[PDB]
Amino acid sequence: GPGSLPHDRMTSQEAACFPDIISGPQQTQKVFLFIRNRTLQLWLDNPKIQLTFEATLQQLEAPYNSDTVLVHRVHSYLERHGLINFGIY
Repeated sequence: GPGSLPHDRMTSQEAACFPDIISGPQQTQKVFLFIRNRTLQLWLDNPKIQLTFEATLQQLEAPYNSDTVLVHRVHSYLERHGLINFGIY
């Protein structure tokens, strides 16, 4: 339901892949959440073509585009778990 993937809280599936983030300072949790939310919004605005890591990074404003390792992790997590890029190859 509405609680499953809220904009303002990390989930347990995310916790398994980001234990360092969910355990850590709140402001870095907010960075994670912004990246996740924007990546999903980019995908769902155009779910008929592949959303790549590079395209995501180019569409994130500063300062979110600065931590390229974190953006890559979020994008990889979302794609590997099927939340982006289903059916578009």
